[PDB]
Amino acid sequence: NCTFEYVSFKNLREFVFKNIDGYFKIYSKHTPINLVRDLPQGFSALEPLVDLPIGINITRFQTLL
Amino acid sequence: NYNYLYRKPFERDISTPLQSYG
Repeated sequence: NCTFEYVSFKNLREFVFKNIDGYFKIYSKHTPINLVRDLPQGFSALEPLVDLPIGINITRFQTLL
Repeated sequence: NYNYLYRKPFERDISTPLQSYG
């Protein structure tokens, strides 16, 4: 246990989380928005941030606030 | 020595049920 550690509407924050060969990749983008309802019909790509050799079998997730 | 033991690419799991050397 405890085998790894790392440290470092008006806005939309976007992510992608994916696991390949035990490496876990996070992409991101932040933007202003003007549409009140939900995800705006437009286009803007996400850059990579993080790429971790965690080696775990991820099958579920949850969100914190 | 008995400390060494065994059972996707670069996957890991230490949960256990396990074999070992001598």
